[PDB]
Amino acid sequence: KVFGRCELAAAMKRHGLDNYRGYSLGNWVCAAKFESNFNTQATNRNTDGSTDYGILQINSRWWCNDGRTPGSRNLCNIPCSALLSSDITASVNCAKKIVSDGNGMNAWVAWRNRCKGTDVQAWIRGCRL
Ligand SMILES: [Cl-]
Ligand SMILES: [Cl-]
Ligand SMILES: [Cl-]
Ligand SMILES: [Cl-]
Ligand SMILES: [Cl-]
Ligand code: NA
Repeated sequence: KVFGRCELAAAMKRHGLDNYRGYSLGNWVCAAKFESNFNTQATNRNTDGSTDYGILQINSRWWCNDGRTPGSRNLCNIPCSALLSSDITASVNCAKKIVSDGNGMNAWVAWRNRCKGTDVQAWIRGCRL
């Protein structure tokens, strides 16, 4: 599923991401924009052989099982395919674990390089929330 901007903001809020770990909703929407262009089915292979999955590009090296990332962990206790569903619950719940892990939203490279410090409230502007 390819979400619209305000549609994703609403779903993230319903799933408890707004202000989670202190990160306002616009941070999460901006991260999803630059990680996946709001496409739940996005996948991208990393040089190390791991793969990123879903709207927040969560990596099989630590967070989910894809069966093809040797030596990796599965800390969200999910198949990586769960991160591709049109329902964002699994991606949100796993993101909550990631952002609690120590480095906050810096875990998302696109967030650090493209969202951090910017006017992230623009990503929720106009949305009925
Ligand atoms: Cl947009
Ligand atoms: Cl915001
Ligand atoms: Cl594996
Ligand atoms: Cl959803
Ligand atoms: Cl933080
Ligand atoms: Na894994």
